[PDB]
Formats: sequence, structure tokens, C-alpha cells
Amino acid sequence: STAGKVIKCKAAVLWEEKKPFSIEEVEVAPPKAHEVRIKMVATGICRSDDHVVSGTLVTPLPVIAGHEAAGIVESIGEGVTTVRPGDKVIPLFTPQCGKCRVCKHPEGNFCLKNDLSMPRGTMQDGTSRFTCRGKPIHHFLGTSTFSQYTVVDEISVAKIDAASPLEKVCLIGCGFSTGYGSAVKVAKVTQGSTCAVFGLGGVGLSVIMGCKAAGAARIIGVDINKDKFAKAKEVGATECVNPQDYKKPIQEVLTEMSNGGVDFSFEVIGRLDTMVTALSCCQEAYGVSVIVAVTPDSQNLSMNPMLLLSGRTWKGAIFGGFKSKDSVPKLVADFMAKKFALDPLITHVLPFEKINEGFDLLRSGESIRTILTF
Ligand SMILES: [Zn+2]
Ligand SMILES: [Zn+2]
Repeated sequence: STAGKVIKCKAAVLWEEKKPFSIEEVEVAPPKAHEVRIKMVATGICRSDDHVVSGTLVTPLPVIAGHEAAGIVESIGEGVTTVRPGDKVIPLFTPQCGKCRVCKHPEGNFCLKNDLSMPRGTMQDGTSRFTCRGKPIHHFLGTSTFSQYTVVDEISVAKIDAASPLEKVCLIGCGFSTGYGSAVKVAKVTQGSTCAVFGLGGVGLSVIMGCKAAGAARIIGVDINKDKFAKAKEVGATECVNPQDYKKPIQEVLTEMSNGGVDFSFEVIGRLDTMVTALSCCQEAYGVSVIVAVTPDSQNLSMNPMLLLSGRTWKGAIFGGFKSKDSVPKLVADFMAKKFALDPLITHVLPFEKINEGFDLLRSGESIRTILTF
């Protein structure tokens, strides 16, 4: 009925930088070999999407953004073997080709087939399945979830539980998985340990949740906005510290509080200064500090390697260090198994068409996470 031919639908198009999203009638081309066409059900608004808008994250324009979502597969191309029409699916902004050195390496997940490093803004074959008035529209990280229908390469989609709430499990496409994974997979937080999370936004809450899952005894939440503390404690935070309430430097406060430094610290804001703070505040001989996010508009941090010589470990990851296709389904499984909540993160729900409004909520910071329903 719809398989095999072009689909006319609405999508959120960004024609230029620092411009609101324009709701356009686009033509989504059918999936070629090893491609999957998805009917979007719910997509989240992540800060990285806003980074496209502000030109911070350089990627080809015009483009259809979005990378945190879920939906239903309407059809598949010839060769697609991992998903079938009707399957609930979550697109992967970080691929899992399962062939490159990385996918084969037990510690890597940043698949070399990604479009993050050197953005092309296309499907794997270098072309686009998007057109708006005959004009071509770029893809975003091989996902482009800001559309009623999108087309992704097979390596960029994972089949999930056929009974999962897409309005909720979409956070596994990025937000939740990133924070949670940073604690559980990346940092590998241990029981009885003390953790310090910098930034209590959606991702910070996910990290906290990861620490709580890992059995941390103390989860010190750090943020200058007191309004984020209740949600924090609610998700696991044992304590909350607002740096503006202190005269002494924050690492000094965190060091003393942890009687010598924390076990694991995570920076989730993307701030160069707090990145060094987080690192310092963890015990000098065996602390681990995790970089969960870094703003695209590159700027170097200034740090003394002496902080590392004593024994500290500094490391970051993308998508919580999870191998996308293998992890996503399991994470949805663990959600369906009540192993963690997603609702504490979902703070606003808007119809897809009010996307701009959702971004206004983001920029104002009065939002933890907005979900656009189609
Ligand atoms: Zn994201
Ligand atoms: Zn790969």
C-alpha cells in the first residue's frame, strides 16, 4: 500500500543556521538495499539537535535533524534481515556495522561507519532519501528522526520489544543510554562507592540512575540550579551541592566531603572548567572521571597532568559506551522488566508540530526532556 513507493509527509526541516524549524511537506524515498523506512512515533529533543541549529555542530544543511526516537518499520529494502515491517524500532545515531575494528573491539562502540566525525549528512551510499519541493534534504547522523517517516541504513536501527511504550523508550535512543551507560558501562561504578555527578539535566539524571543501579553508596549531585535537586534525589542522589553556596572551590568541597576524593565523577554539562573539576575531585590514586559530553564548538581545556600521574583515569564515550544494536534491545528489555524508570526524565510532551516550542523549552532549561509525539 505504501511499501516500494515515495511517501509524502511532514518533517521538521532546518533550511539555514540559527533559524527555527520549518514544518515542510517532504517526500521520503523508498528504502534501497539494506535500508529501513520507519514511521516515527515519538522523538526526543536533545541538546545536540540544538547544536545543529546554532551551527555549533557542523553538519550539511538543509537537514532534517533528530537522533533520539522510536517508531514502526513501515517497510524494508532488499537484504534487510534484522527487522521486519510492524516492528517497534529505535534508530541508532551511533552505528554497529559489526565489521570495523571498533565494532570488533570489545571496548569500542564508536563504529567507524558513523557520520559524527566527518559529517556527510547522507545515507551510507552517499545519497539522500529526502526531498522538499524536489530540493534535496540532508540526513542527520543517519537517523533524521524529526520526520513522520525516515529511512536509515540497517546498521542504524535495532528491533525492540513489540510491547514497549515508544513515547518512553525513545530515550534509549540517546539521553538515557548516554547517562546510564556512562556509569554502568563506561565508568563501571562499583558497590558502596561514592559518585559525583556534575549537571543534573536529563543525562545527569541517567548517570545518577546508573550509579544507583550499580549500588553506589553515595551519589553527590552537583548543579548551580537548586530546582534540579528534587528530581535528582528522587532518582538516586544521596546529596546535592550548589557550588554557588560555597566560598571554597567545588573540588575542595567534594574532596573533603568524600574524605579524600570520590570514586567516580561524571561531567555532563559539557563545560571545560567542570571537566577538570570533576577529574580533580576523584581520589588521586584510583579515581575515575568520565566525560559524558563536550560542546561541538571546540575549545581546549587547561589541565595539569599531575592530576593523572598519581593514578586517576580520565575517559569519555558516545552513547554511554554501548554497542548500539546489541545494547538498545536489552535496555528496552530491562525497562520492560521494570529495572529502571524513564518517567522521571520525561517532563514535557508536545505534538511533533510544536517542535520549535519544544526547543524553546530546551534553551530555557525549564525542561529536562521533551518528547514530540506524531
Ligand atoms: Zn543526543
Ligand atoms: Zn563498525
